[PDB]
Amino acid sequence: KEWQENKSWNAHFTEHKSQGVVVLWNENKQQGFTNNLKRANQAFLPASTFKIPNSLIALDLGVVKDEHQVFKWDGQTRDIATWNRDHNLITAMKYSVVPVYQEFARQIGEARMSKMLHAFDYGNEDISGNVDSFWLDGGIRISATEQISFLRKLYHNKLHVSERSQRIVKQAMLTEANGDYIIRAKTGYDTKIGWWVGWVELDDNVWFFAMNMDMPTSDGLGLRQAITKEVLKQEKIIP
Amino acid sequence: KEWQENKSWNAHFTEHKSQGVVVLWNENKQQGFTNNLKRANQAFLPASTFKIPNSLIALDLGVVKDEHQVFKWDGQTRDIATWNRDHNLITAMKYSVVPVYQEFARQIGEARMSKMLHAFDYGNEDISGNVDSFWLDGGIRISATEQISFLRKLYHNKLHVSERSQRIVKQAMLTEANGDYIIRAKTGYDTKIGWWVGWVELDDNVWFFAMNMDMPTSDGLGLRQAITKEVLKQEKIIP
Ligand SMILES: *C(=O)N1C[C@H](NOS(=O)(=O)O)CC[C@H]1C(=O)NOCCN
Ligand SMILES: *C(=O)N1C[C@H](NOS(=O)(=O)O)CC[C@H]1C(=O)NOCCN
Ligand SMILES: [Cl-]
Ligand SMILES: [Cl-]
Ligand SMILES: [Cl-]
Repeated sequence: KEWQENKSWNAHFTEHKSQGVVVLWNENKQQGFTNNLKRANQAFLPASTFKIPNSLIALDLGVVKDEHQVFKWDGQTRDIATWNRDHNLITAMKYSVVPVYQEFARQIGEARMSKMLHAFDYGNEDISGNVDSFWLDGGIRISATEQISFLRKLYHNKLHVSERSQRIVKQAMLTEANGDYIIRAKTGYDTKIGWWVGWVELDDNVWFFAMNMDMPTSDGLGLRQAITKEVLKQEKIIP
Repeated sequence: KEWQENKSWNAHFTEHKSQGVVVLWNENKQQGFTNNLKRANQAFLPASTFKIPNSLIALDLGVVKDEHQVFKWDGQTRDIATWNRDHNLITAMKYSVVPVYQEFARQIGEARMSKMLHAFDYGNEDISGNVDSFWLDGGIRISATEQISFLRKLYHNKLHVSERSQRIVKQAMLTEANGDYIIRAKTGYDTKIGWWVGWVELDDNVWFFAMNMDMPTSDGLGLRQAITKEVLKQEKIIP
């Protein structure tokens, strides 16, 4: 009753010839829902979804002074045009500019990064690999339910960082807002798995979500949000 | 070249046999634009846009502890259905719930309300009339350009309240968010005059805006955003 399985959601993966898990948390009702209880606990590389805790650490250690501080383009031309320009934290999260956050990581350092993830209870708290790439190709792993447990602490300012830090990152996670709802979320792609994790704010409740799916090619990345919104629409969380 | 008149925007008021003013401020270029220099500097009752400074003062004085504190419906049935329910700061601003804010004002009190509005350099800084209604039927007045100045201070956290108070109110002002822009803004109506004030966040710039227009009946209230958005589209600030 605290966790329920709804296999009817699998049709949202089936219709797109894909496979994955959607995990929802109803905060008011303290209830979880997923299409696959097993895969909901499978831990994967966080990839770009690691920008949430990475932002928190860089803000709270003073590696990032605020959301307007500019991090200049390094002049290296990269495959994603939006990366080859100056960014602040907000645009850095919106375009998921990895090189910005790799520099963040180097400045944090191994010891403090590892110490902070333990304080966050984040995933398997393993940073083996390059200090500036372990969340792309090192030891760190996190499941969808783990993502939800981390996002809920952030929502309630219960992470061991300043309230200011936590508010700035939730500001930067802002994806969508209209008269019906607000989504604060972050996507990720590790070359094999696609992530979308965040929450949907409503007038009188909040719905946490975390999804991942098999992503053999970059062409289907749009599906991360499509399949999630189909689920939220089936559950009358969004119109 | 600080302020410039663009009378073409009058076509957007003319198109709806209406009259009023749009004022824009290009933050990067420190340059302002309006269709009506005279009306840009004319002072009106702020009405519900006063929820912005009221929220700031309520938070900073501790009348409001955070954005989730609930203010229960007093049971008085009022003409706007969304008012007859419990609200927190986010929903009270979203639904422009005056009784919530009149209670704020009553708890703030005349002496502190006056001192804070003076600290904010807000309008004519005159709170003559009922402490819980002076912004609707009292002696307080503010111009569109004065609105811009106030909002620019809030954006830059330069008001004489805490950084946290300013951040919470900008969160409460969140009106729209998509991949192209964010609008944080507040509407208002005093039964003769309609207001829309706020700003449009872009990747690399912010456009402040304050508009008002003659509002003989409530039926044209959506023109506040419609006419503003026509201007922003014309200036290519939004698609
Ligand atoms: C993080 O997951 N990133 C950065 C960027 N984010 O795109 S998103 O999936 O829309 O958030 C692109 C994908 C990924 C990478 O850094 N890419 O390197 C390996 C994954 N393709
Ligand atoms: C403030 O301007 N208000 C409160 C409420 N907000 O609607 S909005 O204009 O869409 O922000 C209704 C309109 C207005 C009134 O209070 N209306 O009566 C005027 C005297 N209170
Ligand atoms: Cl990253
Ligand atoms: Cl926000
Ligand atoms: Cl009000």
